[PDB]
Amino acid sequence: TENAAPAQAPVSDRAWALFALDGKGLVPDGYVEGWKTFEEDFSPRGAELVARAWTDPFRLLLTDGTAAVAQYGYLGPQGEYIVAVEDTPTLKNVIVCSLCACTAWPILGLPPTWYKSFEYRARVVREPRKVLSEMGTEIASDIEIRVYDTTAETRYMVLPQRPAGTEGWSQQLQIVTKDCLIGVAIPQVP
Amino acid sequence: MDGVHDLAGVQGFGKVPHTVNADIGPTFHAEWEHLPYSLMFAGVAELGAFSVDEVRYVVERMEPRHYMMTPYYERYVIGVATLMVEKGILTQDELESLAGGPFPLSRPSESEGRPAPVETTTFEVGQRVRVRDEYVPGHIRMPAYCRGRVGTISHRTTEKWPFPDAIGHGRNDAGEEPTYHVKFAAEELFGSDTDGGSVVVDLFEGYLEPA
Ligand SMILES: [Fe+3]
Repeated sequence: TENAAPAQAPVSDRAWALFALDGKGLVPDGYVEGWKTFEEDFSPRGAELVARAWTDPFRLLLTDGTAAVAQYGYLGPQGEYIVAVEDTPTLKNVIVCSLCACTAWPILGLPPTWYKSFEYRARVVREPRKVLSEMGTEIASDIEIRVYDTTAETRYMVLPQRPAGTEGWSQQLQIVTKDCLIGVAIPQVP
Repeated sequence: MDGVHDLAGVQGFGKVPHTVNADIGPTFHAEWEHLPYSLMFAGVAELGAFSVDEVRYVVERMEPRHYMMTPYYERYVIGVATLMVEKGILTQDELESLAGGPFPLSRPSESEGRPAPVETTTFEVGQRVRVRDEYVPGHIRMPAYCRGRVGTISHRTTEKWPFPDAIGHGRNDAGEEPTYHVKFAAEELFGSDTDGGSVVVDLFEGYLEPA
């Protein structure tokens, strides 16, 4: 039939079939298990960087993000050239990869399904205010929205504004969620 | 490549399937999902069989309907598999034998790619640039929404990388270029039909020209 899906084996079967490579000695012992790094090491670390920036005018992070991140030892795959973008009382930053899913893995963690969605990839570049609003984040009309499309090797993190009511908190500050680092959420005080 | 993957600005999609800070569950929602990335790194770092850019391009080369119906991690299973076949490391026969059924792959490339341009300009922060009004059938890291548009330099990278339009096809002539954070007004990109302020695109030097 017209426009129909190609017949395909279950994806689990196709993925494990590809893992053909192992039987040819092309995959080192413990290799994919080692990478499965993804679950434990790559982690929204980004919160630690934000809390440090908030309490240490380190806030180095905005001029040489790579150097700042390297101080914590958090450079890594898909996170080798880092730029932090600062929210201000007149500016809200948001990150996407419209072309695929590019994300600062080591400090944000692997991207979530929603960030990889065609909905986010298509819409946030053109209607970021509506997208954020739908997601539960109301950006005040007096604030400019700036969308960073991750199209090359720069990997971004948002430095969100520090909310009122957190004065004097300990680096407690690390209310900085994955969504805050991507730029779709604002840090919330309980 | 003006493929269906170039989604920025496409209209008609519904709501993003997420509300802020909602539980997104585990990193991997199935036992195979770590494989595409793991096996990509085997190919890139251990075998030296292809670049990360080739992985992006082979996914772009999925038949368009196939791309549109395939979940993210599955696209990379298909892409990495396709590269292993194209590079002569695996055969489709053995993949389908091991899978116990059909394992359709991405379509062959219709472009040999292009070299890094010899003639480019070193731009400075604050300079106005235009995105070269060029059409590239192979891999390119310029989303169509900025083609021929004018914006201002916010950043020039302090590192340089191979030109994707070359290394994405495994060519020997990708050289190295810095990239530029180019800031466009939302209205430069989408006229009156946007609710945004600005959009910053990270563009290779060879995609740009003085305004
Ligand atoms: Fe991406």
